[PDB]
Amino acid sequence: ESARREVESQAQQQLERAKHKPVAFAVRTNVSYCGVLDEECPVQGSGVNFEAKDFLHIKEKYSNDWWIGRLVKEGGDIAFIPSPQRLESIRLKQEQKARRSGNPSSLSDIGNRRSPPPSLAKQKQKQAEHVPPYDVVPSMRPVVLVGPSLKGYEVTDMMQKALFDFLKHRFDGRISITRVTADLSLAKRSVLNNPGKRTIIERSSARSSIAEVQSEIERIFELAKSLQLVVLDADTINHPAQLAKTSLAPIIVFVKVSSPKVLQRLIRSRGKSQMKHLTVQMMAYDKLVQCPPESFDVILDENQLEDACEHLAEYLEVYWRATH
Amino acid sequence: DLKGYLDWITQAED
Repeated sequence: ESARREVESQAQQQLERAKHKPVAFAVRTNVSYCGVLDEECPVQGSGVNFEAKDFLHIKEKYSNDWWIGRLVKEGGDIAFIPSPQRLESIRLKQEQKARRSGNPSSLSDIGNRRSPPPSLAKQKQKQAEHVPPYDVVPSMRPVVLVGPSLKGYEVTDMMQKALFDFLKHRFDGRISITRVTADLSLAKRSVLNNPGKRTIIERSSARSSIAEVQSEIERIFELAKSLQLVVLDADTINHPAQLAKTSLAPIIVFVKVSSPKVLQRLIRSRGKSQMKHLTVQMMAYDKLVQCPPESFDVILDENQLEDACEHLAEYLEVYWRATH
Repeated sequence: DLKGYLDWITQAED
């Protein structure tokens, strides 16, 4: 059959034609699969071996079955990533190799109860949660700083503003800094079809701040579409788990202190105003440090300003370089 | 530890 060879050649030519075009968007993969093993790929032998919690950069459109993407890792070449429909099809194919999928067990009972598979055995049911196989995530993961005390208070304010100023000075002309006054912890996606479309209905949620939260969500999305690095100065995040399940899922940068005694002496050197909230700051620091480090993306145990600043510097540099 | 943190909260914004 010359048709398969001809379509392979056409797809390849389109690949090197669009290799140097701007990227459209990006998504995240929450399932582990290999794009080289499947026989439905337009190009065979050039699949991507992505795993759970992986990111790809989609530039153009191919069909309702496959897309063209790029590996976020440094040196990643071109690859094909299946469409959400194709991913659902391969997920269904994953569990069809078993003896049974529905209710009728194969415990030495064959020929008596045929039990044809009902709708409960298919994907039509199980719609209570329906976690999407592909999520519309921002192209770049935003940079946020967490700890070691509450946001909006002195100790965290200085200890994060120093690093923000360092990043602004070192990345001049290629980075943008913005502050998100509105809340960001309620970045949900499957609450309702349209919660509070108009603000004049005077409903319970019409007069609330959900509209501002959503508007800031699309603002962050379109800002990340620009491919320019942007850090967040929002002072409404205080725990990795608050925004870990949301769509944004920012890069959590955790700064830590060896013992609470050092922090106690630090606030002891500030004044009585921070001494008043010393108790709540210690409580929040203890709660934040009880969390295992793997929840946070990067860790900063360095005592000195330089080591931490330059460390986040090469981390951001390699994140920028690997993306391109 | 305090030596690297006392200046951290001093020359950053204060």
